[PDB]
Amino acid sequence: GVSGFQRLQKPVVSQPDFRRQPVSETMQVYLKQAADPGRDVGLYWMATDFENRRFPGKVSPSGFQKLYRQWRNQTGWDAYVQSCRAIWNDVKYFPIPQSLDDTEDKISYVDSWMFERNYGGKRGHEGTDIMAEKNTPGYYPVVSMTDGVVTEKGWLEKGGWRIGITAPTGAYFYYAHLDSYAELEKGDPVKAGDLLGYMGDSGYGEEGTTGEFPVHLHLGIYLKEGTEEISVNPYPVLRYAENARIKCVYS
Amino acid sequence: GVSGFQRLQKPVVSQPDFRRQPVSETMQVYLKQAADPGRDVGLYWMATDFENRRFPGKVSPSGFQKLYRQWRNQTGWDAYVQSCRAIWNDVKYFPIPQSLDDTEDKISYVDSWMFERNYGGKRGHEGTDIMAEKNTPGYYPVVSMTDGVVTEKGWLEKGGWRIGITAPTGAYFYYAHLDSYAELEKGDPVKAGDLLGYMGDSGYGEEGTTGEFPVHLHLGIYLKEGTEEISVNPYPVLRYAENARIKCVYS
Repeated sequence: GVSGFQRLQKPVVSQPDFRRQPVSETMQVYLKQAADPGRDVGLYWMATDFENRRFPGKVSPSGFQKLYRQWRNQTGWDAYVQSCRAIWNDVKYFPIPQSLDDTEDKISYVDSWMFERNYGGKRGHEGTDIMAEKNTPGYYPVVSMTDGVVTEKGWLEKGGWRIGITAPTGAYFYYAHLDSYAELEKGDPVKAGDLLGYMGDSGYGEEGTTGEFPVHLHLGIYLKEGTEEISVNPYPVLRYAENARIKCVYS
Repeated sequence: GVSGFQRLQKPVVSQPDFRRQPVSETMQVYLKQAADPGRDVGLYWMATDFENRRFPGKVSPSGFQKLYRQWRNQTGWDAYVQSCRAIWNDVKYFPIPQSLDDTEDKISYVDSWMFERNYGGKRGHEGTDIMAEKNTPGYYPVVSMTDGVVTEKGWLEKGGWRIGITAPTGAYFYYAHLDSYAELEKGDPVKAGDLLGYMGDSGYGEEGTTGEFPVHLHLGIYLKEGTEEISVNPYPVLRYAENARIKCVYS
C-alpha cells in the first residue's frame, strides 16, 4: 500500500486517488453537516489512505478534531488541506436551480471519472455531465456554485460556449456547452447563485455550433499544480450540494 | 431531410437515428399508458422523421390508431414494427429491484449514447450504465427485464461476468460486470423479474478480475440485422420501466 504519510510527501493534486475524490455514502452524509468539509474529507483520506484502509476512529466531529490536531503537524498539510478546501469549501449551490414555477427542473448525472480517465479521448476535459430531462437548449439556467471572478469567457471547440470562474480558495470552476451567457465579462465578480448562462448543446464545430449532442452542462473543477491545470472529479462535491438548489422562476 | 417513407425502404436497425431511440418527454409520458408501446413509438418516429419534424396529429390513442391504419400498408412496416416491439414490448421490469427492507436501493443513470458513439472505444459495447449509490459489489440484485431464454453466460474481458437473455420478441438483453450469477445455465427459461445475479465491478483483466472500476450494471440491448448483432440505446426503455421496480428483500 501507500500510506497517508507517504502520499503527503509528494504534491497531492496529480495523484490519481485524490483526483478521483473517493467518498463513501457514510462520509457523504457526514459532509452535509460539517463546518469545514474540505478539512474533514482531507482527514478522512489521510486516515484511510484514500479508502484503502478502514477508518480507525469515529466518523464524527470529535473524531475529526482529533485527526486534525495530529495531521496539522505534518509537513505538506498546509498545501494539501488548501487543495481539499479549494474543491469543497467554496461551494454554496448546485449549478442548476430548482423551479419556483410548476415547470420541469429534473436533471441526471453519474460519476463518470473512472470511465473518462481509462482510455477516454477527453484528456484534460474530464468532469461531470449534468443531463437535461427536458432536452432543449436555453431552458435550464446555470448558476455559479461559488463566489469568484470570471476568468475565461468564450468559445472552445471541445467546450462550446464556456465560462470559467476562479473561486476565492483557488479552484477554477468550468461550465461548458452553454446556449448563451449572462451579462458578464472577464474580470467581473460573481456571487454564488448568480446566473452564468443557460444550459445548451453548443460545441464540436466552428464557433457557435449547436445541436451536435444532447443538452447538458459539463462541469469541471481544476486546481493548478506547477504550471498545469489539473482536473479533479466534481461528482462528490456535486452530490454534497445536491440539496442546495437555488430557487428560480424558469419561464 | 430524409422522410419516414425513405427510412422505411432500408433496414432500420442500423440507422443511427433508430439506434439512438429519440423519445421526447411528451412521448415518455404517453408510452407509460400505451398498450403497444413498440407500435406507438415506431409510429411516432415515422410521423416525425425520427424527431426531425413536428408530430402532425394528437399524441393520443386515437391519433396513433389513425397512424397505424396508414403506416401498416407500407412495405417495410412488418420488419420495422417488429424491431420496435422487440425493444419495447417485452420489458415488464426495470433491472434493479426496489428494497422491501429499510436499505439503500438508489441507482443513477444517464443517456450516454451520443457520448459513446462519437469517438468512443466502446465499439459494440454501447448501452446504459446503471450506477450503484452504495458502491459495493454483491449487494444490488439484477433481475431480468423480460421473459426469455439464457443465451450466453460467462466471462468476457470487456463485460466481466455477463449474462445474455433472448426475449420472446427477439431482442438480446445483455447484463454485464456482475459480481455473481443466479443458478442459471444456458438454455434455461427465465420470467421477467427473476434473479440473474448481483451487480458488480467485474471485468478488465483475466477471468474473475474485480475492483478495477465502480460498481454498476452495464445494460445492452441488441437486435440482429443480417449476421450482425447491433446495439441500440436502452436509455428510453429504461426510463419507461423506471417505476416498474420489482420489490425484494436485499439483505
